[PDB]
Amino acid sequence: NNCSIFVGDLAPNVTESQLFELFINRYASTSHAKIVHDQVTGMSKGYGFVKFTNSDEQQLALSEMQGVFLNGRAIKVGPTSGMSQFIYPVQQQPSLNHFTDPNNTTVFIGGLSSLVTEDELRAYFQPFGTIVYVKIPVGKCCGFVQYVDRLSAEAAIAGMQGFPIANSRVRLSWGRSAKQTALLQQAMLSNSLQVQQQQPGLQQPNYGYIPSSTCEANVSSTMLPGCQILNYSNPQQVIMQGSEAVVNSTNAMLNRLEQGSNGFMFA
Amino acid sequence: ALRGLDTQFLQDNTALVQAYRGLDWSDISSLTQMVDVIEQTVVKYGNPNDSIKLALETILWQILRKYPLLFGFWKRFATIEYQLFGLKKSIAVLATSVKWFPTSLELWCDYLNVLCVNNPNETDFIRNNFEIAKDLIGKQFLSHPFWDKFIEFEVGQKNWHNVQRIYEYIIEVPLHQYARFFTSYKKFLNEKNLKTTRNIDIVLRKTQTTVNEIWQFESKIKQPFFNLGQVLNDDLENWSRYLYHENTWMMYIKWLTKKNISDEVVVDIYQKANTFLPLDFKTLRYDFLRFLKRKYRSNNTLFNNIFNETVSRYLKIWPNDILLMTEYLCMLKRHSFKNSLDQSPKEILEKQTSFTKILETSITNYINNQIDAKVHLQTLINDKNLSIVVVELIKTTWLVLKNNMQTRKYFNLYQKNILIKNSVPFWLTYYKFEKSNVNFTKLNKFIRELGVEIYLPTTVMNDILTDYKTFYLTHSNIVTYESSIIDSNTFDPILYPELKMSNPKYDPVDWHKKTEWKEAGHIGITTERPQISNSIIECNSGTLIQKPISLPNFRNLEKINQVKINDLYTEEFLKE
Amino acid sequence: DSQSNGLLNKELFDKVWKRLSCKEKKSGQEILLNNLVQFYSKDTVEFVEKNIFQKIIEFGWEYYLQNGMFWNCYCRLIYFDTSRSYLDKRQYIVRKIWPQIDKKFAQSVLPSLTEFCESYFPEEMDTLEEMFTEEP
Repeated sequence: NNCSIFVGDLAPNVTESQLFELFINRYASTSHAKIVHDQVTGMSKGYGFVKFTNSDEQQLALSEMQGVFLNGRAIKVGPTSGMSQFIYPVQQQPSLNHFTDPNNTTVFIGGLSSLVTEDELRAYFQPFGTIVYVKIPVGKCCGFVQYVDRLSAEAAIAGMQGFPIANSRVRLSWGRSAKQTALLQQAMLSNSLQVQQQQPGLQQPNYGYIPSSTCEANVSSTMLPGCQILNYSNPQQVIMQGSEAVVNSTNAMLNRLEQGSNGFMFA
Repeated sequence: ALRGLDTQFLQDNTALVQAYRGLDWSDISSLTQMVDVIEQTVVKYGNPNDSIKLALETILWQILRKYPLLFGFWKRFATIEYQLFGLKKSIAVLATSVKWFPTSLELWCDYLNVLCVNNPNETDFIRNNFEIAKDLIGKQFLSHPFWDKFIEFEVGQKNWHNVQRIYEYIIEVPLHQYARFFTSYKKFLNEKNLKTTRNIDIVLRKTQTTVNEIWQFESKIKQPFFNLGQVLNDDLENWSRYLYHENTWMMYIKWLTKKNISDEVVVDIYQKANTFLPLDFKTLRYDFLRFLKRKYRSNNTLFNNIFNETVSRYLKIWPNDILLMTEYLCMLKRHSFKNSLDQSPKEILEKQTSFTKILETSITNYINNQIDAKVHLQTLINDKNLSIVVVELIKTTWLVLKNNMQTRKYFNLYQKNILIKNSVPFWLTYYKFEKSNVNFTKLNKFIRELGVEIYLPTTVMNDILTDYKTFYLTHSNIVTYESSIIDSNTFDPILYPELKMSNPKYDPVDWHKKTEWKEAGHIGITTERPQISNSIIECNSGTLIQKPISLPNFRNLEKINQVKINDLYTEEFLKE
Repeated sequence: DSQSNGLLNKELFDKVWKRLSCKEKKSGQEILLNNLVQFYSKDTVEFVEKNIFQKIIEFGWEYYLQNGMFWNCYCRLIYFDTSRSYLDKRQYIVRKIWPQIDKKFAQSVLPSLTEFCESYFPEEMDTLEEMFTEEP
């Protein structure tokens, strides 16, 4: 619930530790407490906020601290939050499946003919973005393509939909990883919870990375914003983006054409 | 797959055969079939095979138990208990046992006598030699065991010096030098013995396997290689494999190749690694193929048959591979039909025409579903690896025989096939052929069909479009370019290879009911959003003031909370 | 055969040769070597092999002699001719190219030339193997 109480008219010799001792551990459990001090002087202005988890304990603390002796003066611990037309919109949650997760960047591919390999399936989904693994289940005619970016997954689904691989139309949707699929199979065999977990984020902001950018290959980088600074390596580590990237990619694609004209690789 | 359930079923069958207290020939046959299935499905270590060998020896099946000892020795090289059981057996045998008891022991002298726990095998061989009246063979067996670093080296030397009372000190200086060398080797290996014995304990962790102590012992054996590192490294590799590890096998193969060893033992070790390790590795098979391609210059008779057997063993387990078919075609074109430059050109042209006719007949028989068991090419061609055979046929036809109309006839014949219409090297070879010619109409017919009917991977399509943007800007002019521009499909070969890089499908030229309006803000999940039909957001108020605006027409106002999800992941993968 | 001149123009070939003379400072060296061999004629392939490749053989620069992709592009230039037969260009490539390259410089050429020899010259594999073997 996180009920907030606003203590006011406090004394000057009352720090955040004394307010946390007077708020928490007295028939309640205050989650946070912060006294609003001055911006440049450092002295307290006499006001402070205390946010607790339960609303009943915060209401009991506000009813018990109404007029209590706080450093020689009153506490005034009445609540701050909790007929206008304008109210903020409130929403429920979609219970966190693998469709309604905005951080879910792995695409479930199906409808295969049990004939495509892993390197060839990497070669289908390589220029859409950087990639981490292309492993597929055996005998299940399906697979998993996990990117790093979500816009790369959007481009992959918007381009690769309706594309027949080996005379067999593709089915693109969302899905979890292999460990989460094993956890869902273990929780669905007994049918107790069958709860999923959200995919972890990127610990944003990230100034250096540019989305939907691939690089296969000393480095004197100027770190200019028009170019690229950092990138994810192709398996995996973090590489500094050099200037001789399009040259190495051109040499790599010419080598790929030379080795694919003969039959040394099918991808 | 479940080895524990198979071991429990074998133990239950053995308990039923022991509780039946009779012959139970059907139960004995079922137990033998279960033991054979467990030996074929698992590694069949000596600790689990000892009870099976004791049951086979008690059932008067020594002719079948002697054959199982070789399989138990090949399954576990560090099985000294199985070697001791085989040396204790075959004693009450026919007149060839004097040729069989030593030959079963000396074969263990090069496999398990280099270990620290081989003190009992030498004592069993000396006890077997003590039954005969040959004192020279016993003296040679005592001199051979005293020169090796064993556990009871001093006790064995004292027993060899006190037992042979007539030949105690015949050669004292050489036996003393051999005993001193064995004591120095034991004092050098005592550090690895204390590092391995004080850590080997079954606690279901890395200490029971002792990979660190085995790696340190392998590094110490690779460092102190004083002309005896081969057998010591083999014993260390057997002790590390007994306690599936591809890294230790690769390190042992590198140590055997660096020590300049013979090709026969290396090929036997490669065959044992291909047989004993499970499939889906794809790490040592290519290294073995490269070693065979390197050693084909030394020998050509056995190496070609070994490469054919390796290709037959690899294509039966990895059917979707494509480099193995290229290696097999290269080996068939190098070994079978060889023609140097010093020979006559007529015989070389006849050999090339015969190879092209054989490839064309193999492709026509595989297209017509007609097999020939006498030819290996009828069997080894798979439907995944048929297009690479077509590419080799096109290459041998056009780059050797020098015919254009025949090559275009093969192109018109083998483009309507179902299996090879969506293959990379066939269409890339057609692209290189049309690049070799000066024409551009077939090139534009190829790159216009490159996203419509010719379905290729996106990286390959990007490479073809980038190579066409490289080639066309350097070998064409505006006179050819302006005649190629058509307005039916807005096709322009300068700009059209740039837009087709992102998406594989691309059309050149009722919106609210399509599959793009519905999943615009979020992909994967479809929804029918409400909109206004007579929207006035585009008309300026200078035109909307001219007449009063009608009522807003509404649609999709009954789906403001309803959303549907095409859940394929649960229905096709979880619930099957 | 209605073949217009590409990179081998008087205002274009000098700009390519001014970049190819650096050998360590300017990247994109093999891109030109793979894109100067896309003519496939009788006299134009001779022209390309006379202007740059014979000149690299005459000067003997270290960077192009060390790299095997240079000799791979040079063999691809001759082997995809549209006027010669198979036996004459095969004898040309085997006899008058492979003894010309250095034996101690083959450590970086053999991973690039072995792929070309496995590609197009199957019976010429053991001949090239006996020329680059471990013993004299």
